Amino acid sequence: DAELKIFVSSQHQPDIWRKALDQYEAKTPGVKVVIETGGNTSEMQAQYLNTVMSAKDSSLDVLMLDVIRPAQFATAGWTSDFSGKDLSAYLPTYAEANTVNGKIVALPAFADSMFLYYRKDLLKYGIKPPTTWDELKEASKKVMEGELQGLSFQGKAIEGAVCTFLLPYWSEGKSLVEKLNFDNKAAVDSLKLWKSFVDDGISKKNISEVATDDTRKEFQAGKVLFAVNWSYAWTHFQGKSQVNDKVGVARLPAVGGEQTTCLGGWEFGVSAYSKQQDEAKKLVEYLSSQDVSKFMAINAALLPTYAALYKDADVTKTIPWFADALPVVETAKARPVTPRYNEVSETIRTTVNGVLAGVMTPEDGAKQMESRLRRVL
Repeated sequence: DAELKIFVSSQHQPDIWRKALDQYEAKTPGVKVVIETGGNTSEMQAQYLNTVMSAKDSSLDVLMLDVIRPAQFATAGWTSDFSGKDLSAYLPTYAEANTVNGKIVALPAFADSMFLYYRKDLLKYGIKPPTTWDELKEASKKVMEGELQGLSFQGKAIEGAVCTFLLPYWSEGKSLVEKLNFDNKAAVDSLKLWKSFVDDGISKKNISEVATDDTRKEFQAGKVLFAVNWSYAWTHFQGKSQVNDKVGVARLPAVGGEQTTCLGGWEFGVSAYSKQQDEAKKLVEYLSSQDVSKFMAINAALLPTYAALYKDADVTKTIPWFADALPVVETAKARPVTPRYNEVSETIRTTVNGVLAGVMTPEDGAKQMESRLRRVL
């Protein structure tokens, strides 16, 4: 007999998770689940977990958490581990994303990744989707000379700029955190690459001002040939928008390197202060099961955490473009898994934005980034 309280904020479709929870209660007699959205305002919801975990409040059982937080929350004492848990059935970088001190400390809820959205219509010039940044530059040169921004990416000092820095870093096969493993040449080459788009006229002069939804709105307005963005953008582009039926979805370019993207989306954890550990873990196992991932794809348009569901006929009938998402999500890489992710993110995004704004050079940016990451790690 358990009453389980689960934290799902108002921006994560708690209304659709509620339908999955109703199916769980109908076959799990004696378990009631109640959704806590975190308070009446957006700010209250964003401060909810810090409030009840700092108080060691034992009433919360299950929590949705960002894929960047597993290590921070486990190290803070906020989350329980799932002893002996196998994450091999999920998309491949979930095991790495959720293993902290050799323990599984969260389970996947729904996936996300960056995609290279592109104007399929303009590629008119006989160009196949670019597989390298040099191909993307050549492609942008051909389309722009023929006809409009070549490439929109996030240069504001936000989490998206960390993801931006890491795409060329990962493409060279480098991992920034394994403990800090800083490759100066790869870090300088990443910063120079993003700045080269501005210098070569492929990206606008003020890309340092571009947040995730600025890319989305500008591509949607027909002003962008190539756009880096996440899964939520597609429905905007195909909605009531000036790019209906002119949007392709591809893997992000490589630098002789590898085509990579970022592992995004959200996960579930169990509160370390829950008095109902076993029942809370069983609920998380259900919410992270393939049949629930499938339900959430069909009913909330959330990208599944199992590769097989991108080929499932019921999913692709409901959301055809998920077939085109699969080859991109299979290239995902995990952002640094560290309890000091906040400081690692702040240092990287500050450096990326400062180089793109023209406030510092790539070389001094790598210098500043290595110095600050060494203090944190």
